[PDB]
Amino acid sequence: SGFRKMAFPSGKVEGCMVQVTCGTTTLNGLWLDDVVYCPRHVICTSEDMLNPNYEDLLIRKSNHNFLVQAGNVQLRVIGHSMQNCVLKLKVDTANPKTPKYKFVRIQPGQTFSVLACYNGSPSGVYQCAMRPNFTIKGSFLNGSCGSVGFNIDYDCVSFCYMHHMELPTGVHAGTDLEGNFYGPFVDRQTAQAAGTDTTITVNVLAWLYAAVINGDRWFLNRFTTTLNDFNLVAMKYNYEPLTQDHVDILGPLSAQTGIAVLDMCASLKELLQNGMNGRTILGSALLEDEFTPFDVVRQCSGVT
Amino acid sequence: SGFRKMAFPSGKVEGCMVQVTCGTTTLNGLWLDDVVYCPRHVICTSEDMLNPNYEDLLIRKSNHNFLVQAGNVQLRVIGHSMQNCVLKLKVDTANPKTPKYKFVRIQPGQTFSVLACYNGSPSGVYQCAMRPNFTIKGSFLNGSCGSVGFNIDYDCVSFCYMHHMELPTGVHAGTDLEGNFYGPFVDRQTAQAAGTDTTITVNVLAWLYAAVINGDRWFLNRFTTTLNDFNLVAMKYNYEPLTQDHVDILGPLSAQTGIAVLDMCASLKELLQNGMNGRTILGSALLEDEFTPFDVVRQCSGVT
Ligand SMILES: Cc1ccncc1NC(=O)C[C@H]1C[C@@H]2C[C@@H]2C1
Ligand SMILES: Cc1ccncc1NC(=O)C[C@H]1C[C@@H]2C[C@@H]2C1
Repeated sequence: SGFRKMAFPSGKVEGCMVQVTCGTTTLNGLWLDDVVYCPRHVICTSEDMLNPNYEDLLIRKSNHNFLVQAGNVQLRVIGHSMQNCVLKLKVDTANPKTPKYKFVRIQPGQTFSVLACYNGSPSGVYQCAMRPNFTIKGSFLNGSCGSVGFNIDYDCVSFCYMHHMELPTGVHAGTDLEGNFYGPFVDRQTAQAAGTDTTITVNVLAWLYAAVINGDRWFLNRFTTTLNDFNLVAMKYNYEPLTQDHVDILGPLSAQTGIAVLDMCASLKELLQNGMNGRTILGSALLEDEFTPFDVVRQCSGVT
Repeated sequence: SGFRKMAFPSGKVEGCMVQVTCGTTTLNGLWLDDVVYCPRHVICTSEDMLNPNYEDLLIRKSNHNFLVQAGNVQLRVIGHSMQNCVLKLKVDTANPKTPKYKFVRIQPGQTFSVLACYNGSPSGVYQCAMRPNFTIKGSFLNGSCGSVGFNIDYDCVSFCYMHHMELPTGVHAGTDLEGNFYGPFVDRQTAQAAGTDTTITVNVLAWLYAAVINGDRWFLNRFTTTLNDFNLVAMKYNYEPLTQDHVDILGPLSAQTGIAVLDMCASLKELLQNGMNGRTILGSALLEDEFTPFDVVRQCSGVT
């Protein structure tokens, strides 16, 4: 009973957080095996950040300029390389707390947990979604760079995000663990505007299924619709187009509740056209889009 | 930038979760030092649960009837006692992962993180608040009993909640770590109705301060009010009465933003009387009450 914005247990990721200092800049690093991963902008000063040439800036840096601290102990840096927008610092010791892990580049609409850190130390954990404009609506202050986004499948941590930037609008930008930014963002102190933040339609539908499962049924109507009819409405309300792929992954939720996917789309259509009328769904007065169909199944079944 | 419903890092609590089985019932236990804490209803069968006499039921249980498993290894039970509604199972081994900890009984309106578990294993972490009717709006399925609520002050874990029940309305009831239930609930399969779930006024004000800090200012008005005037409005909208104590703890937020507490109360008053008019505050279309003034300060400053 009850449905909550739930994050993965953060322990496996806490054991990987370290503090990386280069010159006067301190941010977070992710220590897995004998490698520490961090944003390459750790090598920048405030003047460098305007238009930095990272290859040129990295020439003046040696292994001994990167100070890596795990807890209160210093790690010895025996190598350093730049991969896209991340620096990989080879240390002489494998992290004894290295969990089983993968590096995955997620698609927009996918959710993940963020372990927000400062000075290599965790401050908190929350659940995020890669927005369709490739930004994330996080909670990050100066010093949080290098904090990571992840998912967990039983014992394997899939790292998907590393925090790098705060856009002038207060939304966040970052890379996968190979250093490639999500979206068109560049690691530079230049105004970069975000594109349209559309609603993740499949996630809203998954959350309407979670609501039916947990007792909130007022929004269920006597109507049905078609993919094409629904999508005309979704385009009007800046909702992502729904595909047969999205319908397919909603199948187990559709089967559990006995509510066909297209019927739920018609409920969503009326919710878009008429609003909530001062009512709530799962304690929210708006349509929640940061639960994937997989998150709903996991939470509603108790996967550990 | 950005404000999120953030939970504490869960690692220190994950290292304490174990599985407790008694007869055919399996739930979660909290292993701290050489003691495992769990709900006493682990000794009940489905027939016992209607009107259980726990003292009588515990007479038929010996140390060897309580199966405690931490990971894949079995803990030896050398003692067992009942304290209010929790069982304390003395084991022969201190938990090597025991963090620094305290047991605290929280007041309504206070927030905490829940590490939801099944079979001694973590499934996820979310942020909760002890409602003014002493229930929590969690996300718990059968097998989640024994999951705990906690806060963290640097390295010390303050355990405040242990999950015991799901009321017939889908809201949750439980105890502090001394086994005393929050509210009037009893650990029995009897319909127990909850009282009025009032809104935590001080928390809503703290969240309006978080919104001003993060850029959402549309709700700021040209008005002020008094404690007595505000409270007449708060009573009408089932909001908890605001006291000078609540005003005092909002002081650092009032000082940071330069917005007097009574001015913010007048903004809240107009929000209650006029609604949001289809607008949002920190991505919410309703007034969020599960951030304490302390949570806002912590998040907005980056406390780790
Ligand atoms: C100030 C802050 C708050 C939260 N998250 C991140 C930041 N930092 C930045 O955005 C700095 C950017 C500019 C320079 C190339 C690097 C990234
Ligand atoms: C079924 C479920 C789901 C989520 N959280 C808890 C539960 N379990 C119960 O409520 C059983 C109660 C009755 C018996 C005396 C014990 C507590």
